[PDB]
Amino acid sequence: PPTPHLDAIERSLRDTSPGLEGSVWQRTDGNRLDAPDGDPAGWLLQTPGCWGDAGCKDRAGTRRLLDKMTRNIADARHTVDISSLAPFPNGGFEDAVVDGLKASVAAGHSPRVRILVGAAPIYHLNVVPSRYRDELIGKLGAAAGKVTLNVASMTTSKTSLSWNHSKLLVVDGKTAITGGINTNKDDYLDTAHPVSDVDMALSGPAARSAGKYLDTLWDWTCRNASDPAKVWLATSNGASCMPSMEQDEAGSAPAEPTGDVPVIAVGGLGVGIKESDPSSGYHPDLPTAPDTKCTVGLHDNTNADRDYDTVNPEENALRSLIASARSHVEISQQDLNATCPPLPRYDIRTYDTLAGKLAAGVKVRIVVSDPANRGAVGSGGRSQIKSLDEISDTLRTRLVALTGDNEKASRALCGNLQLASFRSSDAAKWADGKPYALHHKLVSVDDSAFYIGSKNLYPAWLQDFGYIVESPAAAQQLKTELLDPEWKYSQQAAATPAGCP
Repeated sequence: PPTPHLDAIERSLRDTSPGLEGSVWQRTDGNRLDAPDGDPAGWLLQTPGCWGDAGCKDRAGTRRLLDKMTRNIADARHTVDISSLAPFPNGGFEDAVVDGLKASVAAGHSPRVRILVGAAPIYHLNVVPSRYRDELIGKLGAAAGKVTLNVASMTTSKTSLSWNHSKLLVVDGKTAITGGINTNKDDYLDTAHPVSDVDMALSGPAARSAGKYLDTLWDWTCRNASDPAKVWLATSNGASCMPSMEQDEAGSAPAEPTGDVPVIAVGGLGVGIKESDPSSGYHPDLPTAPDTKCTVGLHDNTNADRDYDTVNPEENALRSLIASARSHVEISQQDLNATCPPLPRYDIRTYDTLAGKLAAGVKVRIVVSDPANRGAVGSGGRSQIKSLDEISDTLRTRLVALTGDNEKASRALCGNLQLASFRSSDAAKWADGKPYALHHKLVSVDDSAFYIGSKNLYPAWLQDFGYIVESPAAAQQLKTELLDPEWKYSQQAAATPAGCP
């Protein structure tokens, strides 16, 4: 089957990051979207799972996620690989890890386990790696002796604000769950106003790709444990750090196919792991038109650093994904814009790509977290804009840089853009009083190809990861289970840009 969208993205990645192919990004064939029996769209893991249910009393989506995480870990024979934003997995997420590992050990196995979290310089870790390890060992009981733990918290750049933001659970290098969902008790589980989020589950070669990505992070992490300012590390049973757990598990034989889905795994190394891809001949003309509303204090890695692109293929993968749209693009995000300063307000190439689509008559929908969501720098669901106008005005500006006419700009913008704040029911706010918050990092194109992962479209220089799938069948499921419902309710909070009927 043809894969025109993957092909274009692959061209972009091989131009940007040829040396990172097979570690930080990889295209594979023969994957399977991992859905349970009798639930074919079940590979798509939404939380809390309450479309058109303002009460959201049951939260079946959350229960399904935790259930699936537990089952995947229960099935482990050799390796369990977990990454997240700090804190270390707690509440029901930790229960899933403990229960799964206990089952694995009960089934005769001695799993190796890596648990990696990223921490901002201003973030204080309450439960540090040694204490988290001890806590797990306690919960594991007699099984602890059979489980090899590596637990670490990391920060790769203090000045360039870089640390792990990827959200992965990879088992035996053959199943993978990834997406926007942080294993954080207080965002999804113990709360009356749960954040809306999306993960996906797959099996096959692309799971190994995810594993190879975590090996790249742990190679750095293990080496830089020599600097406690950057890395805090704790192991159990006197075990060594395990930089290449996934490669050891992979061995020499190729990953076996589990289905027929083609996938590009793609991530990024942020700042402070690797300065550039030395084999890259990537040579872009980086944007000349600077944001007329803000100036970055920090060096702009998003908009003005060639080297950063070469070790962050995910940035260009998202841009080329959007650029591959021939009919329509849906963007579902926490934010399209970042708080500026210290970060650039937006990714210029992304916005220019979008403007290009609008001008060409390609339908563009952007749904973001309601600006009413003001949280601290670290929290999921918060908004980094005061009004949806900050998105449409920027598109208008870029449209004007493109068409040379503001009337031309208006016809493109007003005729082809849908722009709204996220809603999941007819209710505007939870019974909580608090507004609905969106944590998606999702892009879907032509109901054919889509990204689900941890990489936000708003500027951030973190280590992130995600999958891009090309499958009309799978994208149909995404449309039905997530995108059509999102718009059914969110259109009630749609924006009408300035200069539009």
